Order: sequence, then C-alpha cells, then structure tokens
Amino acid sequence: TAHLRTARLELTPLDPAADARHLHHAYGDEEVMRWWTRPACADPAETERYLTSCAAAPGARLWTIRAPDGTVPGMAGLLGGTDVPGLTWLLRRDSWGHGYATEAAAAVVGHALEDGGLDRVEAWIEAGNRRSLAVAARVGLTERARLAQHYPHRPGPHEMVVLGKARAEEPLTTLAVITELPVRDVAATLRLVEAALGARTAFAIGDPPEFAEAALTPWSAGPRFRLAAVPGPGPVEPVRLHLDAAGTADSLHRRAVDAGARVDGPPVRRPWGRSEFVITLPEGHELTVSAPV
Amino acid sequence: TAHLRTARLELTPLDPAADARHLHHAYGDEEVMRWWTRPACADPAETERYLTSCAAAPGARLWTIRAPDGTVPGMAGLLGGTDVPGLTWLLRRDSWGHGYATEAAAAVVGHALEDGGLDRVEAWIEAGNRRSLAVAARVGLTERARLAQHYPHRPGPHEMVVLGKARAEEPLTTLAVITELPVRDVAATLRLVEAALGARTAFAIGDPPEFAEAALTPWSAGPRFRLAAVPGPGPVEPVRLHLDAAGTADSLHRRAVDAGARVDGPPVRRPWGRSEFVITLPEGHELTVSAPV
Ligand SMILES: CC(C)(COP(=O)(O)OP(=O)(O)OC[C@H]1O[C@@H](n2cnc3c(N)ncnc32)[C@H](O)[C@@H]1OP(=O)(O)O)[C@@H](O)C(=O)NCCC(=O)NCCS
Ligand SMILES: CC(C)(COP(=O)(O)OP(=O)(O)OC[C@H]1O[C@@H](n2cnc3c(N)ncnc32)[C@H](O)[C@@H]1OP(=O)(O)O)[C@@H](O)C(=O)NCCC(=O)NCCS
Repeated sequence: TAHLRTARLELTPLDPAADARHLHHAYGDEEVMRWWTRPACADPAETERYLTSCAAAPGARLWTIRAPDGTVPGMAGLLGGTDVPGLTWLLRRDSWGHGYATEAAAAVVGHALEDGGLDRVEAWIEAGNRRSLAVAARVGLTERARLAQHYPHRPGPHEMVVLGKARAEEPLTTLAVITELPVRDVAATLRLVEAALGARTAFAIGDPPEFAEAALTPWSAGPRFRLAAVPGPGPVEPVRLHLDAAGTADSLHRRAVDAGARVDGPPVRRPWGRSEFVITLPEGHELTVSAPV
Repeated sequence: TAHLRTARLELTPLDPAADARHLHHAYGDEEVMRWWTRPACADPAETERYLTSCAAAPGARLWTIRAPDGTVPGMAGLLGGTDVPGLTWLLRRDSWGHGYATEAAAAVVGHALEDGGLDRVEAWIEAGNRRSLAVAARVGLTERARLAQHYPHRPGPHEMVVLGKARAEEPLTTLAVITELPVRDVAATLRLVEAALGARTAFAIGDPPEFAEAALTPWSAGPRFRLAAVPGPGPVEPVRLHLDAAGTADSLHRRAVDAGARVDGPPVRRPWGRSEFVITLPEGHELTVSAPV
C-alpha cells in the first residue's frame, strides 16, 4: 500500500473508519449507487462496513481521492480478488464535471501498469453508464468484449462492457470466431434461429440458400455463426455451441419454445452462476443458451 | 423525401446540381476528406457526379444543411443499401465548431428512428476520428462493436468503430458464441493454439484436461472456444471455424507456421476483402484465419 499524487489530487490508501465519513457522500447517494453492484449504503456506519470488506479483498488496492481544496470527491482503485486487474471508481454527484475521476482513475491505471507491475487493467462498466464509459475512454480503456451480469438487488440482469488497457497491446489479435454449422436446410435453419434466437441473416448465398450467416445481433459486427448446406443422404454429427446471452433465462427460453424450437429446458440453474437450456437443431447441433439468470 | 427543421438549421433533400457548388467546399477539401471513404473531389463537377451517385443509392436519404446565416456548412444523412441503417455527415473546415454536425446528425437520427420507421441507425467512425466520434457520442450513439476496414486509396487497413442507437430495445441478445471442438488431446491442443493462435488457457477441468477453454484474447471476455476430449475413431465431421483477425495475414501466417501448426499454405486474397490461410487441426477441424490484408 503506497501513495499516489497527481497534477491536482493525492490518492491515499483507503481507511474504512477514517474515510467512511466522506465516502458515504457517494455510497449513500441513490443517484450515484444507481450503478453499483449493490444498493446505496444506509448509514456511514454501513458504508464503513462495506469499505472494510472491499479492502479485505485479496490484492485490492483502493485509494481515497483527496481534491485540491481540502475535500474528498470519492474513491478510486483496483478491485482485489481478481486474477486480472479490475478498476473501480465513483464520486459524489458534485465532484462530477471536474475531471477528477478521469485524473484519479488515470492515476490508478498509470500506476498499475508500471510500478504496480501489472500487464494490463480492466474496467467492467454497464452499457448505460455513459458518464463512466466516458471516464474509461479518456483513461485509454477500450472495449475488449461484453458479458451479461445480474445484481441480486436488481430486478433483472444487465450488459457489462469489458474495457481494458495493456502496458503494450498485442500487434495481432482475433476479433471474433464465426463457426460453421453443416445444416440440411439452410433456408429453414435461418427461419428457425431468426425466431428462436432472434438472429437475423447477415447474408444468404443461393436460392434456396446454400450458405448464410446468422447475426445473433442487430449490429453490423458481433456474435454470429454461418450455415453450410450439406448432402448425404446422411445427416451429420452434432456441433455444440455455447451462447452467453443477455436477459433472463426463461424470457429467452420462452422465446425458443414459441419459435417452435426443440428445447431441452426449462432453464436449469448451474453452480457456475448462470441459468441455461439447450436448443437442439434437427441436424443434432446443440446450442446451449446461458444467461446470468 | 421530406424536410428537416431544427433549432437553427434547415435540412433539405440533397440536390446534386444545386448543392454541388457549396458542398464541394468539403468534398474538395483534403483536410475534410482525410477520414472519408474516397479521396477529395477534384472539381465541383466531380463532387456533383459523386453526389448524384450517393443519392442514387438504395435508401440514401441525404439532406443539405442550411445554417441560420444563409450559409451551407455541410451535408448530413442516411446512407443507402447498408442493410443496417447507416449515418453520414461532414462539414467544410470553416463550418467546424458550431455544433452543426451534432444538431443536424441528431436531426437525421431523431427522424430516422421515428417517422422514418427505422429500428436503429449505425455510424462507422474510424478510431482516430475523435471529432466525429465526439458528434456521434453527442447524438446518443454508443459503441456496439469494432471491425477492421481498408480503403483502396489508403496504404493500409484501419480500425472502424461501429456506434449505434436503437429506437427499439432488444432486451435479449447473444453476447458471445463459444464453439466446442471435440479434440482427441485437449492438453496438447491447448499447447498448439497457445503458440499458433496466441490463445491463453482459462479452463482445465480434469487431469489430464478433458475440457478446457482457449481464450484467443488476453481479456476476460472475448473470442475463445472450448476443447472437449473425444476418443474412438472420431471425430468424423471436422469443425469449421472462421477467425476474423487484426494485423497482416502473412504476419499471422508466420506465427502459425513457426508454431508448427499445419497450414494449407501462404495467405491467399479472397474476393470479399480479406486475405486468409487455414490451419488444420490434427483431428481435422479447420481454422481459417482471415485478416483485412
Ligand atoms: C463515473 C462518475 C464518478 C462520474 O465521473 P466524473 O468525475 O463526473 O466525470 P469526470 O468529471 O471524470 O469527466 C470530466 C468532465 O469535466 C471536464 N474536465 C475538466 N477537467 C478535466 C480534466 N482534467 N480531465 C478530463 N476532463 C476534465 C470534461 O469536459 C469532462 O466532460 P464533461 O465536462 O462534459 O462532464 C459517476 O457517474 C458515478 O459515480 N458512477 C457510479 C460508479 C460506476 O458506475 N462505475 C462504473 C463501474 S466501475
Ligand atoms: C463532420 C464533423 C466531424 C464536424 O466536427 P465539428 O465541426 O467539430 O462538429 P460540430 O460542428 O457539432 O462541432 C461542435 C463544436 O462546436 C461547439 N459549439 C459552438 N457553438 C455551439 C452551439 N450554438 N451549439 C452547440 N455546439 C456549439 C461545441 O461546443 C463543439 O466544441 P468542439 O469543437 O470542441 O467539439 C467534421 O469534423 C468533418 O467533416 N469530419 C470529416 C468527415 C468525418 O469525420 N466523417 C465521419 C464518418 S461518418
């Protein structure tokens, strides 16, 4: 545990009992916590309770931001318990619009990549937290992927954006993997997935189509797989695909069912945290739909 | 084709012959066309030729922006064909800094998602185009993905940022597809990809590995695939995976070769704009590595 000083601020190792007082200014704020992993803190005493817990986290370097005018805008640091550098930050609704979070985060990052001896850092930010993704982008964190999450106090799951910055980026990197499913009737498989997985055909070659691409998203680039028509008169040999989704399991499940897809659900909860059900294509392929809940 | 009216500007359906004169102020400007798809127009006549072509495009709904000062700062509108609604905009250098592009783009978008009857719009902006990424951010467009592109007049490829706004709200969507490769020797397959594709391990259930996950990226969430141990005279049907990569094809080619992987030979340029080579796994699975060049 060390100290960090920037061109304005001075980050100091968080002290639950000492900082719980100023920090509650953010943790007890609903508009600021309307973005955290749990609901806002009730009392500075509970905030204290929380704080001490976070520091406990193995390898959790957290600092209390101390602003240029004897004030404490908030917290910024690295989540411990991670097997790959996590970034955390939040300010009181007022310290907003000063570039504190950006400067404090950039500070923690800068430190982390060098003297901290990390090969890179990550920041998981919800899709709607524009103010946060803003901080992250300024700091040099770019989108590396995405994953669905679910906070217990939350009525439903949500989409997290995984942004990261490396000491030095890899010159080469695979942007995506598009797997091919040898299907008996492409034209039909497309109609199926378009309703069972809400996919859309990225493109269809042939009439009827003998090769196509199903975009599991409504956006140009993103998760998808291709469909290659096959002969026989044999069938094939099942391919297995795991689809990590966003949204409730049963919501998705209900989608699969309705579309008339052959399902091996309802959603069954699994010890690794997600709930799932398996769609089985006429040809035998098995698309496991996994969701946070 | 209708009219757009804003809290300052008035967007009017583009008129190649009428507006080509003013708009050439941008298309003829090299500093303004630096991020464009094509090089600047030599003459207001070429710009007119260019402009009519643009309008000809399928669903190309373009408007000439008219500023509250009897001036024409630039153009803004929706590109045609795209499939996934597209966004365009550019201003003459002298018209920069007045919030014109933001207002006019936010106009075209606001319109496009309602009375236009579109379910969403997308804007592909190069990573470097900070000034445009700024407008996009302001209009409410968020990063949905990224892809590598390559303009002819460009000496090389470049990163494209796909931002977007959905009038809709598809709650369910796939965040990733992780395919399973029935491999005879998991422990070793990991070694291979490890060096040939630069994969990283993450899973390793069983001793020795009977199921694993090869993260083709250093980042928590991202492209990857699973390895499932399979005995008997199988598999009989090899899996086909298409990996869209970043970097030059040969560069990647060398890696796979060096790694000692079995490649079908040097990178061949394909009609769809990528150069690729295939790695063939001992069990028959075919990994096609595709790069923009
Ligand atoms: C993230 C959060 C703290 C806000 O960050 P923020 O401090 O208000 O954003 P910054 O103040 O860091 O951004 C600086 C802004 O001020 C200006 N600014 C002034 N000085 C600046 C400087 N030195 N550097 C950068 N920007 C500066 C910029 O123009 C910038 O954009 P804006 O003016 O339009 O707001 C707040 O949304 C929050 O509490 N979120 C909950 C926590 C969370 O969800 N985290 C994500 C998961 S870890
Ligand atoms: C089209 C584009 C990017 C224009 O950028 P711009 O001129 O900065 O966009 P605006 O006109 O909305 O600029 C807004 C600026 O004016 C300011 N402004 C001044 N008066 C304003 C007013 N009354 N209302 C709103 N904003 C105002 C804003 O605060 C903002 O400050 P900033 O320059 O630091 O961002 C332009 O730079 C361009 O032609 N680029 C080349 C083509 C291209 O980038 N294409 C992208 C692929 S689609």
